Amino acid sequence: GHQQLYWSHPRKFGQGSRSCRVCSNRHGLIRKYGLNMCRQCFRQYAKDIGFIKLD
Amino acid sequence: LRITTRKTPCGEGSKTWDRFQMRIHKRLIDLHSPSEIVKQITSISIEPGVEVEVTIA
Amino acid sequence: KSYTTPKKNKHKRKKVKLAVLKYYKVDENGKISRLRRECPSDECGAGVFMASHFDRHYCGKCCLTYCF
Amino acid sequence: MLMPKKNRIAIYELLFKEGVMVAKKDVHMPKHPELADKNVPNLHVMKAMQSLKSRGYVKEQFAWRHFYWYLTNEGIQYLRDYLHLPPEIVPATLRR
Amino acid sequence: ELNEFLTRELAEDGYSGVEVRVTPTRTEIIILATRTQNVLGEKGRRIRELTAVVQKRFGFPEGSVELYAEKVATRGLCAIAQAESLRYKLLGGLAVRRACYGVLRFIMESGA
RNA sequence: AGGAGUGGAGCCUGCGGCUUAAUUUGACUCAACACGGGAAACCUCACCCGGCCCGGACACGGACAGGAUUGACAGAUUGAUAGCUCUUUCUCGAUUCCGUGGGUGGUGGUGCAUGGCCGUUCUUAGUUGGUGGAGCGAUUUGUCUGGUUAAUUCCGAUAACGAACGAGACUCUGGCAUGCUAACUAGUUACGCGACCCCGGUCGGCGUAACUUCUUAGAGGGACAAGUGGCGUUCAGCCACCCGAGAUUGAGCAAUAACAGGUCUGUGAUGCCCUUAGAUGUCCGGGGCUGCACGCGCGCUACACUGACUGGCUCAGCGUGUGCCUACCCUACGCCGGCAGGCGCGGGUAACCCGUUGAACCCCAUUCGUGAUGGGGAUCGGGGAUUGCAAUUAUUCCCCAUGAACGAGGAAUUCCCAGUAAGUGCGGGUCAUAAGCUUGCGUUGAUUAAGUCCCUGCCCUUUGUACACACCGCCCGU
RNA sequence: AAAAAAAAAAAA
Ligand SMILES: [Zn+2]
Repeated sequence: GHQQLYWSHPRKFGQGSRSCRVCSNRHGLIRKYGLNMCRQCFRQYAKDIGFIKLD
Repeated sequence: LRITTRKTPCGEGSKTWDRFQMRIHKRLIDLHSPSEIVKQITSISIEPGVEVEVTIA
Repeated sequence: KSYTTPKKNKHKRKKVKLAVLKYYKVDENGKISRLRRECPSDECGAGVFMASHFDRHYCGKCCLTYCF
Repeated sequence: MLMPKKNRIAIYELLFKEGVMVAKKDVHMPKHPELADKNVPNLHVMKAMQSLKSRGYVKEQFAWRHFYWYLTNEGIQYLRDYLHLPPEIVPATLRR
Repeated sequence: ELNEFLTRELAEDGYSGVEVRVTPTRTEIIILATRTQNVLGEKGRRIRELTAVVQKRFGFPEGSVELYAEKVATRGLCAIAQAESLRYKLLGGLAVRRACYGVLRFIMESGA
């Protein structure tokens, strides 16, 4: 069955359980404070979050 | 909330970083008053800057 | 395209004719006489028949095998 | 495109009540979150609305991970023709 | 997400910015746009269906959001609105030099 | 002048080369080589071998409910209970099958088409108008002979005055106000009770009258070369000293102009090329990115007695902590086991619970005795636990055996002026299992110097030019 | 028996 063989690798764990919420790429993720979103889009939209240049 | 990320989107160049923080200040006042004054305080002075939460023990 | 490895063709279901006229038996009387046993389950309807194999009759969407 | 009939007319009647829906881009998701009352997919849903895009009844915006669809008045009269309703009930977007 | 949504939506309607306000049962948001007659659409249809989109996508109890419309003062003193103005001018197809001098003269006549 | 070193030995990682069906590719002096947040068991994946599904939206033309096709069963069949085929069609009823255009998709090629982002020139101190003056004009002065500072930072010589950018100026943290405004989610002091010793002593033992003295954090100020003496056009400014908390704490942004610098492998940022059902898309299974005569670069451990081992004493701060998709949170207490670990038992959506975070180093008392040794723990065998569907090409840890090289490393080369280097330990990212990497925190805490242009680079003035695509230039003769 | 051709083509 294709419909039962289509989900044979569970995504309970591993790097495949999450992806970027903007560019949808599975690299450079930020799991800290539940951002779940890649670093380059983090730099692009960091000013809109409220994140500031202070240090 | 300190988050340190890189600078280069690629992997070429000088190894430089960047720093992100906020200042988050917490204030509480305890009051020996009935709930009607609490609802009047909640209804009055509504601004998008600071949120109001009330609890009773 | 045609590569080194030959491609197995898909299941071409041959168009059979007079199949819907092959369910019941035509006689002088108007009564019905089907050659396929009925489906007593609730997954497939009362008008749903079985298959006609050599040894055992098989459901459709029920995917249930009733042996003898 | 071996997709059933009753789920699509359920999508169409929930479209006729309100002409906008949202759907996240996830092929590996067997259940719609808002339409949890009955078993519906998501990939067949977004393929149906991009077929409506190919027909020219809605317009498409994709922001981060969600596809966005907007109902037109020509799409409204297409819904009236397909569902065969008399012109006396209107989707709630036009109402006050 | 809301800022990127409204930036993608009101590309040609002169989007300037939005403000977010939090209030129980009155979670209202106000969009500031240069073209007031085009954000509403036809008798305020467009603002209500954008309200429906953000209501059914973000997720609230219904009736808890009331979007408003307002025209921002000093339209020339907004760098964003001049950027979509320049994009609207150059998408039709003109010379970059004369359009750049026109927008520079508009900024200098705006009081900057 | 020094300190720590690297390069030497073993070990981890990357690159080249070789090998491989595949060992995927970018990145080759600063300005690539523990880089892509790239610690790859499966997804990652872009690489190889293998098999299905369409995710061909669709416009037209052949077919239409009488059937256009998916979903499967004794059994050959890989790899699977993918019917993918083959025995058999009821089952889905117009959702469609086929030919052409068209469309979609691509971690496919092109960063030398690019946008955007970042690095480098350079964080050096360097640019530019207005007016006036000189020159027929291009142009020049303002921007400078000189003195000073980290600084085109100032003084001053002076057809130059008046201004801007960069630096400074600005922001954040620390240094302290026994002042001010306030703390039962932080405590202090008095009083009462309780426990022990001999009349007083200790209690982070218990409870309730004031308070900010610790901590916490708001408003303010202090520091400005303020004063004295010396040097100096007695100017700018520098040095020594006194009172005073501090007489140079550190970080962010960082001007004009420019690189054929890197990123189409961050993006549904994107032009062109190639391909698209028998797929350079997608799904699933296995293997491979790790592979080994060899060469290079980041790092870890030691080459011992200023040390190793065994017990006791005693000291912190950044932090983090139960999830939309999601299910992976931090733990005290009480038993079992040497141990890693196993089972119950509460707290915390957080100054309350972990936690007074009883950290390491160091200190005290033995053992060791210059011997590749009780240093060093590479290599190797067996057993036992947890995570996960799966640990072989050891995931990780624990226990016992195994004890190699290594006696302070040639040429060469890197980083560094005060809580600094260095020796330690603790957090965050990586994370189902998880640090030899990186970013921070904290303990202890130095030697040397207040300079130079010798080396190595950068910048400026003058000078010469037959150069202006500008020495990678122009140009002579056989 | 190997080459590279340097020119970007107003100032609405
Ligand atoms: Zn049946």
